[PDB]
Amino acid sequence: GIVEQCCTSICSLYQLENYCN
Amino acid sequence: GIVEQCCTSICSLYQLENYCN
Amino acid sequence: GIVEQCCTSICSLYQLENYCN
Amino acid sequence: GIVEQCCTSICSLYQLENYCN
Amino acid sequence: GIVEQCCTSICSLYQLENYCN
Amino acid sequence: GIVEQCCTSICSLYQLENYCN
Amino acid sequence: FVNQHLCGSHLVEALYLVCGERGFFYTPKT
Amino acid sequence: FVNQHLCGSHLVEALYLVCGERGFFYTPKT
Amino acid sequence: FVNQHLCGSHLVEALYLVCGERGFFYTPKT
Amino acid sequence: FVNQHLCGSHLVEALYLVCGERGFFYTPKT
Amino acid sequence: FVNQHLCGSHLVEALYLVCGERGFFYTPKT
Amino acid sequence: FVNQHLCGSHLVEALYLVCGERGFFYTPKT
Ligand SMILES: [Cl-]
Ligand SMILES: [Cl-]
Ligand SMILES: [Zn+2]
Ligand SMILES: [Zn+2]
Repeated sequence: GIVEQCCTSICSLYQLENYCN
Repeated sequence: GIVEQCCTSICSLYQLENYCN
Repeated sequence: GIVEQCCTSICSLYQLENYCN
Repeated sequence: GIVEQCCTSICSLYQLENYCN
Repeated sequence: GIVEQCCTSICSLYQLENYCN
Repeated sequence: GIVEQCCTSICSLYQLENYCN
Repeated sequence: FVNQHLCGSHLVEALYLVCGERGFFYTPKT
Repeated sequence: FVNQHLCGSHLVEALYLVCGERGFFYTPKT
Repeated sequence: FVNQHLCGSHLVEALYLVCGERGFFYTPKT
Repeated sequence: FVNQHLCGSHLVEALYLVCGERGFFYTPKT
Repeated sequence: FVNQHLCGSHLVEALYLVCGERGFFYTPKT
Repeated sequence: FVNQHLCGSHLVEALYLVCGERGFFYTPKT
């Protein structure tokens, strides 16, 4: 998931934004 | 909510567990 | 400057990019 | 010690509490 | 104590060394 | 540079101070 | 443990500490 | 913006900054 | 995204997030 | 509460949250 | 260096920075 | 003071503490 992706690879702020309420 | 309980007022670590999934 | 724009007032992530090199 | 244990393995909040004054 | 010296008032990094072991 | 040195090896506060404005 | 004021990023850092792998929601609107 | 390498509590900090008053949900695997 | 108050260490953490590898300057005197 | 994997300054953050106004001592090996 | 206000978690992060391996005590009651 | 092992955002925190109101520039390689 995002938690793993950001840590093992990289992720963008745009991907993070998907987790906002 | 959490902001009122823990920032505006004061909360314990136990109360913070209220917001766990 | 940045302190006035983002701390004293309020700024977006886009405005913060103003201070990137 | 606790500093090493928390980092090389895992530790609990209950173990941490032992380091309070 | 440290809170009065460094939070309430203002302290240097050198003064913070006062609280090292 | 300093960013890499602090992370791959070690660095001192005195070296960091060189990056102040 | 104790009771303190936990605000902003400090509040979510505390939620992370407390909840960890369970996950959590931070919903300030409430 | 740039791509991010974020582990542990740094991910939660990033979510906090990105989401602001909307808040967010933190849901790790397992 | 959002607009919030970002002060002190939180401001530079946000600059780090936003700028990353580009680098940034934090110049509070202005 | 969940078990913690805490290195560096993250350990100090955790001690801070856990101990509150009691404060704490940070004593690494060597 | 400088003199600033350092409070709460920021104060203990600064102690960690300054003291490191020596260790430190944070004793707000005093 | 002690020597520092600082990666990522922890370097920016350290620069912030060290430089205070002078501010600083963060300039990673590449
Ligand atoms: Cl604050
Ligand atoms: Cl880390
Ligand atoms: Zn970290
Ligand atoms: Zn803060």
